Amino acid sequence: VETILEVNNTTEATGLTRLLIPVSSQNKADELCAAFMVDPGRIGPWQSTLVGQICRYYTQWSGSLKVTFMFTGSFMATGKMLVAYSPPGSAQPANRETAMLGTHVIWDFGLQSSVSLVIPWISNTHFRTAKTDYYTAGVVTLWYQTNYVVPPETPGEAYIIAMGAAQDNFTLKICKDTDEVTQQAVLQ
Amino acid sequence: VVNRNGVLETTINHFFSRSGLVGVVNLTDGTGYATWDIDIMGFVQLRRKCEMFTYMRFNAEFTFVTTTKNGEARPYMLQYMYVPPGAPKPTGRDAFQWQTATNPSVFVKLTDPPAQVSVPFMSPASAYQWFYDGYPTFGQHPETSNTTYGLCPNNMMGTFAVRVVSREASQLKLQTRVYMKLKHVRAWVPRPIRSQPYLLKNFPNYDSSKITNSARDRSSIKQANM
Amino acid sequence: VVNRNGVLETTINHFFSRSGLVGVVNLTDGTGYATWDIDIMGFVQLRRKCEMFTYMRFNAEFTFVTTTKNGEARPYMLQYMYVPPGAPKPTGRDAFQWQTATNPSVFVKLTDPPAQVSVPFMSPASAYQWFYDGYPTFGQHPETSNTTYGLCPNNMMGTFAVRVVSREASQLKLQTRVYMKLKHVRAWVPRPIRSQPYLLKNFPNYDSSKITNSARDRSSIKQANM
Amino acid sequence: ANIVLAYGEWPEYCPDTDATAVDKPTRPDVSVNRFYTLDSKMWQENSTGWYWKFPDVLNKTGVFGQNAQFHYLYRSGFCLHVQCNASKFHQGALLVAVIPEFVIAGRGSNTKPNEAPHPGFTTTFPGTTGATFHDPYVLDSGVPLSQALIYPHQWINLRTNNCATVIVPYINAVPFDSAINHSNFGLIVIPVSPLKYSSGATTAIPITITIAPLNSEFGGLRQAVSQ
Amino acid sequence: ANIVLAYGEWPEYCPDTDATAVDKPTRPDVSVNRFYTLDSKMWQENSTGWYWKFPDVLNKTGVFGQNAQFHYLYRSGFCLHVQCNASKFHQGALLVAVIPEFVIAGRGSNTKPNEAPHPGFTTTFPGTTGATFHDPYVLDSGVPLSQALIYPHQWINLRTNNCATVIVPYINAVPFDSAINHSNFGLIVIPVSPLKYSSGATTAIPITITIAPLNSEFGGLRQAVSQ
Repeated sequence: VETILEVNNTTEATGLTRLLIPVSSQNKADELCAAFMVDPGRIGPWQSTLVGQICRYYTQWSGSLKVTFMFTGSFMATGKMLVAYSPPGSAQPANRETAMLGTHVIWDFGLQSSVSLVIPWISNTHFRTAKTDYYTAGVVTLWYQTNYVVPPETPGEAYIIAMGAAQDNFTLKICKDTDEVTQQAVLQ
Repeated sequence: VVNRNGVLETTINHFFSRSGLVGVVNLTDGTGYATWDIDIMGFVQLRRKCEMFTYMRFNAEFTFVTTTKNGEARPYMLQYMYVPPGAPKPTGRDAFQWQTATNPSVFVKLTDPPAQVSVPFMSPASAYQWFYDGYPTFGQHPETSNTTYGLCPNNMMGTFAVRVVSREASQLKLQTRVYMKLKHVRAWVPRPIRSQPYLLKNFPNYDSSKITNSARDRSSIKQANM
Repeated sequence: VVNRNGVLETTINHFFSRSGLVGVVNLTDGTGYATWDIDIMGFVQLRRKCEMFTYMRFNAEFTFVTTTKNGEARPYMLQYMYVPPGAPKPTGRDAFQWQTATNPSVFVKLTDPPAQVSVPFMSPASAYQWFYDGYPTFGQHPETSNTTYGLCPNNMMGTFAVRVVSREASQLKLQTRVYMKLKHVRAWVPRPIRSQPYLLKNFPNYDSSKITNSARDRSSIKQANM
Repeated sequence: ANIVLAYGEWPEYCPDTDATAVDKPTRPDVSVNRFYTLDSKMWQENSTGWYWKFPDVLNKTGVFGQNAQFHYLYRSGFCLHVQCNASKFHQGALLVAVIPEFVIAGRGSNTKPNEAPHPGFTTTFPGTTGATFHDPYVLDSGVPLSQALIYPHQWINLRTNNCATVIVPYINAVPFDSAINHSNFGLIVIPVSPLKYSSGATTAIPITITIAPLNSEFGGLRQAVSQ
Repeated sequence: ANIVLAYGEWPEYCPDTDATAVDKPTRPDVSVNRFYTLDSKMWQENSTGWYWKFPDVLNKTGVFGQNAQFHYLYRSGFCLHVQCNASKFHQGALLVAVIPEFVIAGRGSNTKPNEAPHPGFTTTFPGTTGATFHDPYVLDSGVPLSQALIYPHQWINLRTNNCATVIVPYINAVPFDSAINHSNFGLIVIPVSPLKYSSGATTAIPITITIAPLNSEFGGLRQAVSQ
């Protein structure tokens, strides 16, 4: 089941704004919007989703993942984005020319509001361990493909909501106690 | 790709069938008996797992592990009694309740392996539910000191009493830990898994002045550190 | 000559199916708990046997034998917990980790027979390998203080914690020995059996300034003494 | 002489029922499955031996190297050919062997792992030029040389032959692997019997290595990383 | 809108009966047959147009580039996708066309070929960034723009669509060719109708190009040369 990612997990954002990725008009071209790690049990955005919470109850995971992006703006605004998954091997890509060499989707705004990116499980072992170096699966990046274009008398800022989930081939291995509860006394 | 990975570990029964700490009862034997109200949302590890669903129906297995303050295991006899709702509660170490004639009981030594019994589904409703939105009474429901807003009277299952079977005071400080395992489980209506720290055993209260973020903060949205 | 001598004893399964000392954990209970990183190349007798092959896949059986300093066997309760990678590590003798609700645990008395459990093949790869020629990371790999050249992250299997289940400090100095037996074994790529003395648990280092000959010296090549 | 098939198995593509990562791999198969020649080594009267860690010797040469450092997952087998010739009046012998998972050991007497010596990166992953043996007797790893005949191997006996060829499949615990982080096997050449001749004979004896990566598969395409 | 199949023909591998060079070609086919995105161009109120010479735009990017500059002979088809979007209150139109053998003409009035002006190398083979038109009206070649509809082409009319896609096969007089010396075709984008909007509308309109080299063949493997 798809569930929202806390991609804006910074100090400035608090409350619901932690779930909104801002998108405005640029003037420097090929700019980067967002980036995050694709390990579901790692600390970060995935900590706010259901599949991440369940993966925190197990030691090893396998299979593909899915991230859906939903654009929220006026009917009149439009644009294009490049959503790129890059398998491990180097730091996060520094430009769209490097980022487009991996797996990616080009997404334009229209009647359909959302797009889907499938992270396809490119690994060497049949399983990966949720931070138990030889793991981590790569990085997802989101770049301006063309721009955010709007007519006059319309706000120049809009938002995008990301929603993460597992796939048909997903599976988990070795149950364990999670690390998101705390004990100090006996009444709670 | 002809995948053969295995998904049997992900079922509800295998997720819930493992003993976990449920209760701790302290006895002084200096009163001579101890009692415990059976309620299993006192420890957070099992509570978080059980509150991922709205309705849950299962049988249980209860294990009792009793020790002393220093940890010794001197040979004594203990009586474990289960007192269902309505039945009289024991009043002394020698009262007439301890001659259990209809109530179930287990006599066990401190030197014996931990005691283990089986318990069925005992609710007047069709399932145990951890979330009950309402009050168990027609009334006025005052707006200042409310309480009784999450009673769920379908979940009240009696008490557990423990005593030292002896002629007189044994001067033993005992501590018995109660571990519960769920068997033959069914569940309904999954819910979000709690992110806020627990504060009360029977209420879902959280500190509003101190809300914890569901994701750890990172420096910028353009990095991948946190 | 019609030979009937028997060769069944020479198989891999019969060669590897015998318990051997794998770990020793010391507890003071003066902290109140002890931990051990599961890694079985700490003792040379099993290490030499296991390193005759490159790849090995098996199930295991773990036996725990706990005693005191003087060797007495006073009756106490101990908790053995297995903490897989990622799970929180216990922080005190009474912390919230010890109410194991998803983790496996064994409660056992010091007066009981040694505890014995079964363990499956738990590696994300297809086999355990003792020799991994490479680094588990893209980077610079400095040329002075290298390390991380033989990590083999496919072999990291969590920790083992042991505590005394008691109200307070028991003042017991305990020592628990962990013996492992291999079952249902398969092996690949035999290698030379080590001739040099071992120096480190996780590295194949040897003393180059003191190399031992693989055969004992004799006076002349024309005698047959050594 | 003959040709050694390591463990009696030919190299092959990773089949169904044995793969985990789900995407179409690339198979160049003509521009990567070919013979590459390295620069040779001068065999002298006191040479100790040389080794090459193999999924990095070709990691920077040709279309194979470009594929290896563009893709994240790799898998293939190899064909190894070592050449060394001398006259009929020369004498010597070389052992050529393939060691899967050839982990190089540090040389020192420090019993505390925190400050124990370790080989540097180049000594572990020499590249195209290889490295020379410090202690051939203990195989630079604490295990004897005499038992290296358990590995697939050949001898170059100067009175018998002048070539050594080994065909080796893919050996690993996972179907695919990273070619920048893991060296699947090493190739060792050691002169157990020293080189001898007489005055007037050629003193410059070279030893050359030629390799062919059969049945090459790459996957997980992204940007080019080599370190 | 729709998709234009140039001359109504799909790209394909060079068949029997049509080949001349005798050796096995390489077909990577997954790491070269993919979509590459270039850096975009700022469409302004007086932009004249841009062009890209195609068997050199990708000549330095990725596994395709490595194959192209390692092999001496090349052959493939292409899929071209130009993107440009604006609001519903913007207006304009762009012609996107594919010109086989797009030879750029020198601009000058010298009638003696010895001292006549000629385009420099970069203007002829711009690479990944392209070049801008000096005289879009005469197509920078002495032939009119109006008749460029004879070539396979599409329009981006801002009130109708925002993408233009052309699928083009291999056009040449020889089955194989050198990708460093010959550019088989060029891609031109020209705003015949200027871009107009009103105050408060976005002034930054980008134009982006994405290409996919279908059915890639390379042959004549040697060292890597790129000039």
